[PDB]
Amino acid sequence: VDFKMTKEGLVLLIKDYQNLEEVLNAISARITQMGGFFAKGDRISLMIENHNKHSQDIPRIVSHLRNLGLEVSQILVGSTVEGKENDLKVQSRTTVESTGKVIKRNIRSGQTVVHSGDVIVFGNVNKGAEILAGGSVVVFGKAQGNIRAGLNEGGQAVVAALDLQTSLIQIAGFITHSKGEENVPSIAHVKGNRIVIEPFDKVSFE
Amino acid sequence: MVDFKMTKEGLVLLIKDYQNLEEVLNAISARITQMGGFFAKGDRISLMIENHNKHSQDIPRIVSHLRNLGLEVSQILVGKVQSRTTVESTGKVIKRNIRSGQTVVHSGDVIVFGNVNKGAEILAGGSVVVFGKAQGNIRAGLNEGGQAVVAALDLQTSLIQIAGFITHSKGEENVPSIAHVKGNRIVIEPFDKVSF
Repeated sequence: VDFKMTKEGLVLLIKDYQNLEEVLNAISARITQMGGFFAKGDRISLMIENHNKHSQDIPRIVSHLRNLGLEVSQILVGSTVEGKENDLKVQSRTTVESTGKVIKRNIRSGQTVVHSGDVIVFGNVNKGAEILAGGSVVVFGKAQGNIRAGLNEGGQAVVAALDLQTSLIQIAGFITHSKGEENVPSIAHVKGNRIVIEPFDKVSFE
Repeated sequence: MVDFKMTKEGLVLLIKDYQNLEEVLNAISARITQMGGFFAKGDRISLMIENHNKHSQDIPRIVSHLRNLGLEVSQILVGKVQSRTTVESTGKVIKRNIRSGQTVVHSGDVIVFGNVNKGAEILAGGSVVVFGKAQGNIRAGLNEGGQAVVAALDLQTSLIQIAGFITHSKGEENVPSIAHVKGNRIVIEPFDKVSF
């Protein structure tokens, strides 16, 4: 873990790791070393080596950063140059919205909501939108686009909406493209050993 | 001001009237200390607050302070004992119905994938979402404040409190509604026309 000043602005670089607990503590130690340099709303870009192996840790790293006063503006996929780590090779990026546990608006196409806890959206999640939540996700409206929950909580997390028309729903290590009935509040949860979707009135967890 | 007592109801933490919660929590911490190793981490106790109607919105923090100290509140006694309710010791996400005489107490948001029956109550430091029919009494924002919200698939509650505000009005039958603080009162509007 280390901060790099680049052409992309300030970037928190996290090298391939095995213990998330150490990364977070490294981030904290790294921040503390600056002696209160960051301002109330400062934004940073985030880059994790071997991202694919750590994608489910995104919500907790982004939240840990928020709990420290830093807003993650984008997630960068790429790597650093050998003898000039302040120069980045960005093969991909994704914007992150600055939101909290409760979102009182629509999550538009292109936007990505992140949170290590349960996310509650009082509005709709459009087709090109996405949610990465460590916990459960409830959209009090129409849910389209992708919703990935249980990224750090586990298979007990759930995904519900007043109209579960998602292109994809992930819950821990399970995925599915199935959708709920037209205008029928439904809940996507891990039952048996797959993600089952059933109306709110006929749900049966465990 | 604060003392434990063994009764036929089992261990009961008695909280005598107070003007400052911070003082109370400080007293519970000190009392816990006095009891020596009398208590085990799992230990469950009943809670009774004197002028209860005046400290209602403090339950989440008292219950939380006791929990963080190793004591689990199993029921809240009113009054010897006028009324009572079983505290549904659970998690942020409830996957069952909140039955009559049962009370859910949480410091943050509460999400119920079930219903909140008539004699049921929910004390939430944050927002409340009931993915089903909500009938009991829902008290939200007890910690976070006025920006907290209360929502249900069928908002037919006897009472709804949000921070210092209250209201007895309900939402249209079988219409996902949201109660929030707008203007300076609690407003209830369907999901498709909410304006925060």
